[PDB]
Amino acid sequence: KTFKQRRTFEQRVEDVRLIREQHPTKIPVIIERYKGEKQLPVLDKTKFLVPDHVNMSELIKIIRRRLQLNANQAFFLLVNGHSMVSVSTPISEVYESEKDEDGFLYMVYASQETF
Amino acid sequence: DIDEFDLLEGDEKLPGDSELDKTTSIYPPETSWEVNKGMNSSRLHKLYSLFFDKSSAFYLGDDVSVLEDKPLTGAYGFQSKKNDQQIFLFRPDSDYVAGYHVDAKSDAGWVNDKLDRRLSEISEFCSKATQPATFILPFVEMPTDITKGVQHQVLLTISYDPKSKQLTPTVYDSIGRDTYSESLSSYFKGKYRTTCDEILTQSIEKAIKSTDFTLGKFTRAAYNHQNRLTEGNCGSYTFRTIKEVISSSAQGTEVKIPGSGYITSNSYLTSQHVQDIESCIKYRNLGVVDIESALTEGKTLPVQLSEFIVALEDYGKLRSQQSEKSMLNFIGYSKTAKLTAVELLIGILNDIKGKNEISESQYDKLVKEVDCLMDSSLGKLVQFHLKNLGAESLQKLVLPCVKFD
Repeated sequence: KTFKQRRTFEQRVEDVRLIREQHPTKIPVIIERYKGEKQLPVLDKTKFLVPDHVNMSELIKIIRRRLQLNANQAFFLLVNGHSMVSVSTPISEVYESEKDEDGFLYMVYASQETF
Repeated sequence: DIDEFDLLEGDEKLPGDSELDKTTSIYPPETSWEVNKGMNSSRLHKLYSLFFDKSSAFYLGDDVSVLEDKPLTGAYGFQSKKNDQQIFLFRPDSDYVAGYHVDAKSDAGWVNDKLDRRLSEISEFCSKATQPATFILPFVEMPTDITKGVQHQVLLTISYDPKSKQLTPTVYDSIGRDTYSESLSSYFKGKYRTTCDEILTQSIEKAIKSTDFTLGKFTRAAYNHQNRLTEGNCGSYTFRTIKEVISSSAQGTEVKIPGSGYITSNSYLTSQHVQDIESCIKYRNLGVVDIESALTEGKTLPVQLSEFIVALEDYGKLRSQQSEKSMLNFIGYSKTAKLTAVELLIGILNDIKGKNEISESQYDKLVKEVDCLMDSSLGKLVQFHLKNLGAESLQKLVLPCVKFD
């Protein structure tokens, strides 16, 4: 069901290997919902494209926008199994940090910080 | 873009001007309040949060535990740790009101329908009670045949002993100023009503009349005759007396009172007690559900960062709204300096709450404003929250959250 199951590693690798410079700037991101997350809506479009100078803040803002709720209920974005103590990090440095072997930067979201 | 959600809402919401007498869901910080400024049912209810705080002068947790059930509507149940005594504290209600006529020739006046409803419910609970119980209801009494009447704080207690099936009313009354008039007293040449005792006792008898119960001696226990108090203070005495009644009832001792057993009024309502009351009302932001939570589970309510923010918004609103006498050869910070510091701090705290992060120049600005944040009334507010948030200071509060460079 997750994007790694729907696209093979090879397929993913050629997705990343070029959508990369038909938006040379941009960085590819798969945002999915935590499987055991009972309290949050499932937004569907998995594959996202983001501008680089952008920090995690704004990304959290837009995902908080397509999720239709009010900024006043807990939202957290984890990157791999790992995530920010700093929301001011540009998505570029985050990308160079936590990117997957297939070239996509993976993120999962929840109303809680659980394991 | 710049502002996304710097919005102060949800738990950072400060109620608006027109929501001022209409909001029962939340008791907001009133940062200019003082004991002298009086009570209403919302402040009283707010004060109830002190009972299970182990650091409060009002802590009950040694005397009572919480009732396992909720047998009495509108009331918080408690079981004595030293007794078989169950103790019920009615949640304060603005409709608990009795009017009386000052003129003895007129009738005794009236009791609000909700108060009479409560008396009936107490009676119906007693008819089924297998255990000695105490019921504590705060209320107010007012003269209805004079103009310019004052609503006078007062407290009702009823005990029920199932063995003798006896039900004993008592009213604790902290005497306020002008709760009596020599002019009236002289004009009526002594037949004069200064209290709701007549209609209230009639009410209680009307409530128990169909049952097996005997009515005990009705007592009005009055205190602070001359310690001559504003109406305002009397509410604080009421709260103190709620405390005394609960403890005395759980220890099964006579309720002791200024003028009977207490040597002075401020040995009773103590400067520590006053600071507790004042700090609760001025500096805290508390839900009704949170208070019901505390009282029904028997636990403290820890101060939350959002309360610090909301308190700051209230101090800010008050000073920006008003126009002070602007005086001369002035030692200390100007209004403008203080409001700039408050606004800075609100922004920083809200950034910490939402983003869990603070820019280093932000921290630098804060550091520049800290002395002004620490000064006078504002200083007392900040110090309350620093203390209860477990921080030695603004710097040491904010600093784990700053991103350097």
